Order: sequence, then structure tokens, then C-alpha cells
Amino acid sequence: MSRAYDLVVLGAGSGGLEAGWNAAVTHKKKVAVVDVQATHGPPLFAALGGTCVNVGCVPKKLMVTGAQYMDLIRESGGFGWEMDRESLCPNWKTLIAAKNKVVNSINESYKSMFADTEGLSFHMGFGALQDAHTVVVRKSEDPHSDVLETLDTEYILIATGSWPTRLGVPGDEFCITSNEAFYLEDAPKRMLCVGGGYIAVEFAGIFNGYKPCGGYVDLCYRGDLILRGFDTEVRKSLTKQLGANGIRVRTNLNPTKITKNEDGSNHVHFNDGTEEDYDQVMLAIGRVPRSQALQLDKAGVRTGKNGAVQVDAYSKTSVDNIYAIGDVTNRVMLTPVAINEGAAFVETVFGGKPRATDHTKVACAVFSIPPIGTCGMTEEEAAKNYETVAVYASSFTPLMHNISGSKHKEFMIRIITNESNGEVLGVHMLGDSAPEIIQSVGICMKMGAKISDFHSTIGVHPTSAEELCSMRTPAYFYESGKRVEKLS
Amino acid sequence: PMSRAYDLVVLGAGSGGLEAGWNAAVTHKKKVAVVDVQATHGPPLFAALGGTCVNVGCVPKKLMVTGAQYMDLIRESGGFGWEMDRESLCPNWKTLIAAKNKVVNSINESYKSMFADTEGLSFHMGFGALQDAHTVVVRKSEDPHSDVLETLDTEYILIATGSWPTRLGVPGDEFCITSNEAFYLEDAPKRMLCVGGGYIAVEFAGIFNGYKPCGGYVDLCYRGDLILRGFDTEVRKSLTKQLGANGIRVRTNLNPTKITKNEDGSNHVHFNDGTEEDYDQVMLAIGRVPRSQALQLDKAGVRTGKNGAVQVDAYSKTSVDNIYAIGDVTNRVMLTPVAINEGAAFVETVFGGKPRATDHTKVACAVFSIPPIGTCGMTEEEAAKNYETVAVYASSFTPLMHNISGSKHKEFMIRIITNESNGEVLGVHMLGDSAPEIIQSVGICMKMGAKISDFHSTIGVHPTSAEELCSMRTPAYFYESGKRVEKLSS
Ligand SMILES: Cc1cc2nc3c(=O)[nH]c(=O)nc-3n(C[C@H](O)[C@H](O)[C@H](O)COP(=O)(O)OP(=O)(O)OC[C@H]3O[C@@H](n4cnc5c(N)ncnc54)[C@H](O)[C@@H]3O)c2cc1C
Ligand SMILES: Cc1cc2nc3c(=O)[nH]c(=O)nc-3n(C[C@H](O)[C@H](O)[C@H](O)COP(=O)(O)OP(=O)(O)OC[C@H]3O[C@@H](n4cnc5c(N)ncnc54)[C@H](O)[C@@H]3O)c2cc1C
Ligand SMILES: CN(C)c1nc(NCCc2ccc3ccccc3c2)nc2c1cc(C(=O)N(CCCCN)CC(N)=O)n2CCC(N)=O
Repeated sequence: MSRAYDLVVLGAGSGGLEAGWNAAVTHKKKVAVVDVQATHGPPLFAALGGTCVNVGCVPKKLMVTGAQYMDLIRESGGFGWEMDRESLCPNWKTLIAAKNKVVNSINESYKSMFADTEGLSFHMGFGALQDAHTVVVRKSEDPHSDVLETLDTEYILIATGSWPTRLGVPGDEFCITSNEAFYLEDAPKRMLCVGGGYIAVEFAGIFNGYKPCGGYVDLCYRGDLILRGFDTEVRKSLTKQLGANGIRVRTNLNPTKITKNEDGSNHVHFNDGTEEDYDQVMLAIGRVPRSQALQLDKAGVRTGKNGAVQVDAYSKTSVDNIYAIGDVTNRVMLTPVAINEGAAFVETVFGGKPRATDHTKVACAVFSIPPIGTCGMTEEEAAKNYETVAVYASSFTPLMHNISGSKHKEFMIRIITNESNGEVLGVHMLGDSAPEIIQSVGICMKMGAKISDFHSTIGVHPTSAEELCSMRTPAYFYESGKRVEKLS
Repeated sequence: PMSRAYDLVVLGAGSGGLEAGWNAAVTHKKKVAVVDVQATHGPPLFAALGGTCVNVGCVPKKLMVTGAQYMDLIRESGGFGWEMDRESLCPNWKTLIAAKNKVVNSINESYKSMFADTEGLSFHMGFGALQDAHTVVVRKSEDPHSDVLETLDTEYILIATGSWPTRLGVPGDEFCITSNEAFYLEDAPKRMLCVGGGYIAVEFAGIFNGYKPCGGYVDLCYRGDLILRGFDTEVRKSLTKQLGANGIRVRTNLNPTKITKNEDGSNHVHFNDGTEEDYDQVMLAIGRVPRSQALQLDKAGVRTGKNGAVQVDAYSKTSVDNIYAIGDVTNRVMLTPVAINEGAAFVETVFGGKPRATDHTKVACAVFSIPPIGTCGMTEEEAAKNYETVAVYASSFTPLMHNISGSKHKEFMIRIITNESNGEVLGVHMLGDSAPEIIQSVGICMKMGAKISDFHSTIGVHPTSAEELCSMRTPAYFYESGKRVEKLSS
């Protein structure tokens, strides 16, 4: 008697719109894809495309690229580009519109996909399990709410991604998350980004860019230094060049309460004791698995660490026929990984040859101004595992930044080796054009690459990149996981 | 053997000549002498302390090209909300030229400082020419009959005089200019013919383009059908498109025949197709002869020929046993990170006593036009005639930033050339923004024998122009035995 659908994917995400499209076209199995909304926009935010196309990195980088202009219009003067530059402030209006046009360009492009592909079905609403083989689609995350559709399936994939995490404090209602920020009407004059994640730091740089003439962006981390887990030396070099943009970072400082004001402002109590009136208060304080209202309890698939769906090597949950990927698994909160995990799922089940995604030596980026590329492990972690760690480093001020007046801007490179055999463990880069370089580095590292491989390679002059192959001498080492200056 | 004044003389403070001079003077402690023709950058000799790559080469070029790119990244800002008076946006050439004369004349001072701060590495200011296998005489002028200042007595000699812009070889060449005179022009040129299809005329075509005074144009001009001889076909086509966009008339199959000054001062240019047009300037970027024609290598039994290319073996050792040559005057590969690598290999050879030969192959080049290009390895065409079964992976698109910019014609082209036999990457070719940065890290993967099966099993970075290198799994076409097909005849 078999069954009606072969698969039903919960979430039209980076991770779900791989898994479906691969099962429907490259294995011709019947697929349903459940997602809450047609196209981007409040109040559902996340749409067809996922949380990295609508309220993700696609719109993020567009606004960041716009925010890069402030610098490049300031700098221009030194190369003889004579300009008004006495009241040149931008227009947040025309950016968000042009940004929407493009997210909306993608929103309608993916619909064409369903209509024009046989065996690939859209089902609008909230997904929810009733049993191992039954996925009820409703109007609300509420379970007493109305059954729009009832899908009958052999397999269930879960790809519902993240949802940004809240402070749970007085006046927490008056603050905003990443989502809300993409759909603000004006450019906050007085601005506060809370947190120290890529989430925040990027958004600082954005808001920093679109200031009405006079007005500011305060950062706020509850710890000592911004960007937990990144290269400590790099994290510092950033906090300075952030400072030079105008961004006032503050540290070991947490809000205690917010309240709304006379003119709709937000009065903010701090942990230190100071009180200020900002126009907007962004909580960029990480994000968490969205596994609450799927009723996994009902079908009996384990969750745990902040509701993260528990999965084996191969993305298989505690019920054999249920699977999970992307951010709800909680393995890496990224777009390119959620994809890979989902492509590996189809190769495993419908594919034929079992496979599970390789989560390490993942080249990453943060689009700060100026931006960071990092792949592999920090000297801090390297010291813990490997016998002998060697640590190369170099830093310099690119040629243009002599003429450009931005004398502070500097490029910084930090390579980390296993001295046991002279193999590369991590590569950490700050400066403009970084994340472009880390990608093609990230390939060499995947193969397995020694510092001798790097310094045995002729340069591309003149570029920021060529100091990858001009780093021969180590700056210090680690033995027993303890810092040194030569091998004893 | 016999006790000499210096251990090593070097003719030219080049990228090569200064790498050799320094490594010998500190890590092997020899008494080195380095000859060059002037204090600092500028006319009439241009090339100075720091080589034909810091004074009238790569460095100051790539500043001016960063300076040109701000034309695009201004009328491009408009779409991101950057409303600004673009009314009569006339850029000041003088302030860019000013800015760079300050920057170069600081690397020049910073070279003086290392010389006078370094144990027995001496600088000698003149035209250094050979007297015998152990002698180098330094004259005030390039003419042999010119006054003598020094006569260096040495065990070894090194030739690092590099290259020199080649003449057009046609009446009216006296009225033209080269790379050299361009860096030191008083005003920016209104009507500009950039003559030649080398990477140097191309890069320089943007300079006059970006910095063209209002109501002015630039024409590129070349011998053949497709500019940048020897780069990837599909790149060279797709580039010329965007030079058109940028606002450049690329007129191929053209070659000026005669030039004659006018009344105002502009240049009246008889073309090869019986055409006549007027230009305020005419810059030739047609080639680089090795620069050996006044060193008297004949006189020391050093063998020249092949344009002036000093004849050298797999370890840089010339026809004479104590004399060596490196950089552009050798005429192997004419990049700067080669001249340097040819230098420090030469010190490991002679003074190190653990010989090493410089490798000229799988060397990543890059061209700084607008947009730029990054290329390492061999072109589809060359590779199909070395291999049973080549396989051309290809991809191209418009970025996110141009989606909203307006210049939605802009593209980022990535073509991977593999040997189908074993899927090993014989060559990568890239157009578009941030290319030369990405290729540098790619040239490392290829030097480790990169296979395609490595590229598309490495997780990507979202969202980046580069990430499309790992996205390519399906080959566009193949080349079964030197002839393009559409699938392998299996
Ligand atoms: C501001 C921001 C910037 C980012 N920048 C980057 C970056 O630069 N690079 C990078 O690699 N990663 C980035 N990320 C991370 C990346 O966006 C995510 O890791 C990725 O989108 C997760 O894909 P996914 O398959 O897990 O599902 P998601 O992308 O989260 O998609 C989930 C979607 O499925 C649907 N859905 C969700 N819940 C349910 C439910 N209960 N029932 C039914 N349908 C549901 C909704 O339509 C929702 O939009 C960023 C994230 C954010 C928030
Ligand atoms: C416009 C332009 C752009 C370039 N762009 C790039 C690029 O992007 N990337 C790249 O890798 N390469 C580039 N190059 C080439 C590079 O800059 C150098 O020319 C070369 O790579 C280094 O050669 P060299 O070591 O012989 O140096 P050179 O500088 O050529 O050494 C010779 C120097 O010695 C002196 N000298 C010359 N003749 C005599 C003599 N008879 N007696 C005494 N002293 C003498 C002069 O100062 C002369 O400059 C470019 C060149 C030009 C002209
Ligand atoms: C090969 N591939 C991975 C995909 N191809 C296509 N269409 C045909 C593309 C193509 C290009 C060159 C080819 C050369 C030789 C043979 C076949 C080719 C097919 N649509 C694809 C697609 C992946 C997808 C797809 O699902 N995504 C495409 C994301 C691209 C964003 N720039 C989102 C995802 N699931 O990861 N889509 C959706 C259509 C679209 N462009 O919106």
C-alpha cells in the first residue's frame, strides 16, 4: 500500500530547498515543502528562501555594501576626487526599498521553481507532527488552531532554522532583533546594538553607516572583548578600527531595564549604572533552535541543548524516519553547511551511498568594516590539542591608506601551525577583501597544507594576499599548552 | 684564489638586485656594492633606487588604479541612498600625482636608510658597465666616453638592470610617450590613444579614463583581434565588453603609421587603415626589451641575443662562471615576485652553497584593469594540445552589489581547466572584483597538485564572489585530442 508523499520538508530554507529540489529532480520522489509565508516581510519575516535570503546574509551584505560607501567617499579626497563633503549624509529610505526589490526578486524566482517542477509541492503555513508519518499544517504555532492541510509521508526532514533570542527582562518588548531591523522606516540617530556576535557587529557597521547628520552607534557586550571564540589578537585590532569609524564599544556592561519615553524613545538602565536615551535597542545576542511548536514530543524525537534536535552522524533523529538539518540541529549556524547537510541527507536516503557532512575546517566570514576571514582553529584551542604549536603573524597598512588619510586601517594575518610536522591548523585575517581570500585558502587547508607549502609559492604583487607566502619566521610557540618564545 | 675589493657587485637596485644584495650582506656577511642611476624616482631616468617596480612600475600604478575605481564607486553609490552633487564632477589629476610622488619618495628614502644602516652593503650612484669578468666601471652618463666615478673590483657580478619600454619603430615616435612619461604628466589627457594590447596599455587606459577631464574620451588600440594576447579567450572577450561599458573605445586590428605635431600641440595620427584622428597624447605600451644594450657584455664574454636577453641556465649563471643575471633583463618571466625569487635562489646557490633553481611555472599573474583579472596555470587552448582529454568547467554571473548598483552588466567570470583523466586543475582564470586576491590562495592549491574533486568538497563562504570556485561540478565542454566536443566520446 506504500504511502502518499515520499518526503515532507519542514522549512523552505537554505537546508530544505536543497533537500527537496535534489529528491524531486535527481531521484524523482514526491516532495512537500511546508513554509509559513510567500515572500519576505513582517510579521513572519522568514519566507520562501529561508532566514538567510529574507532576513539573513543576502539583505545583510547589501546594506553592508551600502554602509561601506561612507568610508570610500571619505577616503576618495586623497586621490583628488573633490566633493561637496560638508553635508553629505545618506538616505536609508532608498536602500531598504532597493534591498526589498531584490529579496522580492528571489521570493518570486523560487515560486516559479515549485510551479515548474513535478514532484515538488508548496504548502503555506506552520508545520507540525501528529505522528511519525503525518505532518499537519496549521494557521498558527498554536496546536488548537486550524488544519490548513494534512500531509501523509514516509520521511520527514526538519529545517526550521534559528529564531533570534530574547533578554527576558523589564522593557524587553521595546528592543528589536535582526529581523525587525531590515524593516525600520528611518535610520536610528542614537543607536544601541546589544551583544558581541557577528549578528551584532555587522549590524553596528550597518547602522554606523546610515547616521542622520549628528548621531551615533554604541555597542554593548556583557564580557571583556567582542566576537567570542575568534582570534583574540584579531578581535582587538578590530575593536580599534571600529572605534576609528565612530563606533563606541563598551565592555563588561549589560542592560538591566528599558522603558519607553515622551517622544517614543527608549530609556536604558545599565549594569554599570549609567542611563541614556537611544532611538533603537537591537538584541543581537545569538539565536536558538525553533523546535518548540513542531510537537516533536508528540512523535517522540529527542531535543535538548536549547531545544536543538538530537541527530546522529547522518542527521537521523531518534525516530528512524525523521531527520534534521541546518540551525535546529545546532551544528553550525551557517548557510553553506545547512545546504551540505541537506545534500548529504538525500545521497544517504534517496541518494544510496551513506554520507554525513564534514563540519570542521569551515572557512567563515564576518562583514564588519573592515571585515574578517577565519578558517580552522585559534592558537588558544591549538595549544590545548597539538604537541607543539607554532604561531606566525604579520600586520601592515596597505598602500592606498597612506594617500587615503585612513592611516589607522591595517591588514592583519595570523597563521597557526602544528610544529610536530609543520602543518596548518588555522588562518585568521582582518582587513578589506578578507573573506574573498579565506575561501580559496579554506580549500588548501581542506587538502592539508604545511607552512612550507605557503612559503614555497611565488607572489601576486601587489596584493594584501601575497603576505600568505611571505611568512617564514614564527613569532612564538606553545609547549604542554603554555606560551614560550623558543622550543626548550 | 685572489683577494678582491668587493665579494659581490650588483648593477641595479631592482626587485631582484636589492633581494640579492641584502641576503648576501646579512645572512652571509659579504661586502656588497649595488649600482643604480639616481637618488629617487623621476625624470629623466625614472627607474631609481627600488627598481622599475616601485618608481615607474607596479606600486604607483596600482595606487592610481585604486584612484580610478572611485569613478565607478560614485555614480554606483546613488542606488544605495548616497545622493550627492555629481554636477560637473571634474577630478584633479595634480592632487593624485602629488599624492603618489610623496608615497614613492618615501620608499626611496626608506631604501637609503637600510643601505647606510647595513654592514658593508654599499650604494654607488651611476651607470654601471662591465670591463672584465671581475670589474665593473661606473660612469656619470650611459655613454662610454662619459666621466668615471668608481671602478669596482669583485669576485662575482650580478645583472639586474631589468627591462625598458620598447619604441613603436615608425616615423613620429619622438612625439609619443611610454609607461615612464605617463606617471609624470603635468595635466590629465583629454583625448588619449593607449597604443598596444599588453596588460600595461590596458591598466593605463583606466587611468586616463577615470581621470579624463570633462568632455574627453580614451581609445585603446592594438595589432590583433583580441587584446591581452595569451590570456583566456573567454576572459579577453568578456573584459573588452566592460571596457566599452567603463567608456573605452577598444579598436582592435589597428596600428598607427605616422604622427605629426599640430598647431595647438596635439598629435595628428595616420592609421594603418588610412584613418586620421587627433589625440592630445599617445602612450605606447607595446613591450619591454631586456635592458643590456650599454653594459658591454660582449666585452666580458657574456652572451646576449633574443632581444638582449642575457643567456642563463636553470640556476641564473650566465655564459661566464662568476657572472649571474636575474629579473627582467634575463627575460624569462617579467613579474616582480619572480625577480625577487630568482634573487634569493641565486644567493642560496653561490653564497649559501645549497643550490636552488627558481620555478617559473604555475606562477599566478594578475592584471589591474577595471575590472581586474587573476590567472594561474594554463589556458584551455594550450592544455588541449598537451592532453588527451581536457575538460572546461565555466561559470559567470552578476554579484549582489550590482543587482542594486545599476551597472547590472558587470560580471565575475570563473573558468577551471582540468585534465579529465584524473580531474587535476591545469589552470584557473578569473575576471571581476577582488580577483587578484583570490588567485593568490588558489596558486597555493595548484602548487600542491589541486584536483577538482578537492574544490567541490570544501564548504563555501556566503555570500562571496569567490565561492563559485567550489560550486562547479559539471564541465561545460571537453577537448578530445585538440578538438572541442560537447561530451566525451565514451
Ligand atoms: C542576520 C543574519 C545574518 C546571517 N549571515 C550569514 C552569513 O553571512 N553567512 C552564513 O553562512 N550564514 C549566515 N547566517 C546564518 C544562516 O542564515 C542560517 O544558518 C541558515 O539560513 C539556516 O538555514 P536552515 O535550512 O537552517 O533554515 P532557515 O534559513 O532558518 O529557514 C527557516 C524557514 O523555514 C520556515 N519555517 C521555520 N520554522 C517553521 C515551522 N515551525 N514550520 C514551518 N515552516 C517553518 C520559515 O519560512 C523560515 O524562514 C545569518 C543569519 C542571520 C539571522
Ligand atoms: C607599468 C609597469 C607595471 C608593472 N606591474 C607589475 C605588476 O603588477 N606585477 C608584477 O609582478 N610586475 C609588474 N611589473 C614588472 C616589475 O615591476 C619589474 O619590472 C620586474 O618584475 C622586476 O625586475 P628587476 O628586478 O630587474 O627590477 P628593475 O627595477 O627593472 O631593475 C633595474 C633597475 O636598475 C637600475 N639600472 C638599470 N640599468 C642600469 C645600468 N645600466 N646601470 C646601473 N643601474 C641600472 C635602474 O634603477 C632600473 O630601474 C610592472 C612593470 C611596469 C613597467
Ligand atoms: C545546478 N544547480 C545547483 C541549480 N541549477 C538550477 N538551474 C540550472 C543551473 C545550471 C547551470 C549550468 C549548467 C551547466 C551544465 C548543465 C546544467 C547546468 C545547470 N537551478 C537551481 C540550482 C540549485 C537551486 C537551488 O535550490 N538554490 C540555488 C541557489 C543559487 C543562488 N545564487 C538554492 C539552494 N537550494 O541551495 N536552483 C533553483 C533555481 C534558482 N536559481 O532559484
